[PDB]
Amino acid sequence: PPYTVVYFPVRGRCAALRMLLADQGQSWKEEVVTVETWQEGSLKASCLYGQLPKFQDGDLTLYQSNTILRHLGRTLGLYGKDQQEAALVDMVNDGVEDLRCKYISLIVTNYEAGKDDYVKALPGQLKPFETLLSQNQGGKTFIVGDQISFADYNLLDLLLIHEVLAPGCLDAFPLLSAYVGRLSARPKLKAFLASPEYVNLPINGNGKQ
Amino acid sequence: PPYTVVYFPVRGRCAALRMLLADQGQSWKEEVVTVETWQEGSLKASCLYGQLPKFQDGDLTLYQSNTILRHLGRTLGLYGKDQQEAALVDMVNDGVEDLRCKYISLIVTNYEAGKDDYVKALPGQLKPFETLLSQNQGGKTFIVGDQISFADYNLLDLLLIHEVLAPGCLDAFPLLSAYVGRLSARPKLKAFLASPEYVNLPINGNGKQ
Ligand SMILES: N[C@H](CCC(=O)N[C@@H](CS)C(=O)NCC(=O)O)C(=O)O
Ligand SMILES: N[C@H](CCC(=O)N[C@@H](CS)C(=O)NCC(=O)O)C(=O)O
Ligand SMILES: C=C(CC)C(=O)c1ccc(OCC(=O)O)c(Cl)c1Cl
Ligand SMILES: C=C(CC)C(=O)c1ccc(OCC(=O)O)c(Cl)c1Cl
Ligand SMILES: [Ca+2]
Ligand SMILES: [Ca+2]
Ligand SMILES: [Ca+2]
Ligand SMILES: [Ca+2]
Ligand SMILES: [Ca+2]
Ligand SMILES: [Ca+2]
Repeated sequence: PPYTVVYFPVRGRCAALRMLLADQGQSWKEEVVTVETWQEGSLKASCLYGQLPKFQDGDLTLYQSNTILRHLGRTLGLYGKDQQEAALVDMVNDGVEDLRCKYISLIVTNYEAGKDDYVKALPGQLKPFETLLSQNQGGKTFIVGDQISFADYNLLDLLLIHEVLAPGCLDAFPLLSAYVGRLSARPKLKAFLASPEYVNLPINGNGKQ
Repeated sequence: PPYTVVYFPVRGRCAALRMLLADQGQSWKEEVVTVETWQEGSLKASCLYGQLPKFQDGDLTLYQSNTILRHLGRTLGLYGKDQQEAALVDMVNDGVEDLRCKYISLIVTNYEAGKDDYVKALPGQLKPFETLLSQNQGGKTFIVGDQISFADYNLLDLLLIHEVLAPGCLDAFPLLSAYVGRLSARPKLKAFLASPEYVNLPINGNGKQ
């Protein structure tokens, strides 16, 4: 620290890392980039891959939302107990990323025509995470092992936004459903999720969810 | 170990982890899945996310190409010298993955109509990695720090397939151009890249490159 998040005024790809920081009792600054500022081009030209989020951790500048999550995971001890658990954490996170990419593609490029197909496909996309829970202490703790990892925050966000996209998509998955409630009830995360800094942001940039 | 790679008969998303293993003096088994076996459904239904590669490391079963890379990076010590370098390695790898996804989309969904636009955009997509090299010991070592990392193998693969797609795309990037020659000349990697194991597989599954 100090931590600074540089992003558009949306939840988007910063939603998980923010929940992680909040739940872990961390402070951070939000630096907001508007569409009009971004379009000027100067900040963009300055970004490693021409994209946001950009994250500052003291004198470390990072790009890439999953790099930020892994960095915070490593430095705050949210990466499993073992090298083997570490591997499982990554496997979960990469799964979350794949589905997030499909979600973003729908939202940004094909919402109206694509939604029906996406929703029909959704149970089979959610099922792997229910299966992972079923294989770890009866679904009663976390996605990997017996402590929270960065993948938990990422998966929680993915599940939250899919309940907005498709209300009741978790009803067929008792472990995922209970998991969402149990993690959302963690006191620091509960407060953050109720706070204007979360509540008063849209999920995406184009008005769709 | 022992290591097993379960994949289609292509370089694809196993190309980097295979270079990594060969370069590190590791042996592994290739278990080949044909289009016909895959279409039968049994193996696919058994895969965590319904996809390949699948990787065995002794009694550990992994899915997700970047999970496998990070696992090998972690267990073989190809993950930077400290936590800050680990973050930089992830940042590189996540950048490589974004471009790989764009490349795969071109190849699979839009080769004929998309190639011109893709190739025009290519220098802007390659420049960040030239910049990273320029910022690390004048480009003379590795993408991050002074030791090879899993992201080096993934980046080298990305550069190799783009030279096939767009011959001469690296001519404007002297550090990237030299980096490709230098890593490819590493003795164990050199031998692997010249071997039937590599040479006799197509890059992708649809006859395009
Ligand atoms: N690989 C992604 C990239 C982030 C990304 O897609 N950024 C978008 C908003 S979430 C963006 O900056 N688009 C603006 C532009 O490309 O000009 C990550 O995980 O951070
Ligand atoms: N997230 C990817 C996914 C792998 C993937 O897209 N697999 C393709 C071949 S490279 C596949 O198994 N397609 C068959 C199918 O979906 O049925 C990874 O990094 O491993
Ligand atoms: C957040 C996104 C997906 C999670 C995204 O793709 C995105 C892209 C461009 C954006 O504006 C900048 C512009 O000039 O359009 C905004 Cl606000 C967003 Cl949210
Ligand atoms: C990444 C890929 C290549 C650029 C890819 O998606 C892919 C998908 C299906 C495939 O066949 C199996 C089948 O019958 O679907 C194969 Cl061989 C590949 Cl390589
Ligand atoms: Ca704050
Ligand atoms: Ca912990
Ligand atoms: Ca319910
Ligand atoms: Ca029901
Ligand atoms: Ca090393
Ligand atoms: Ca040249």
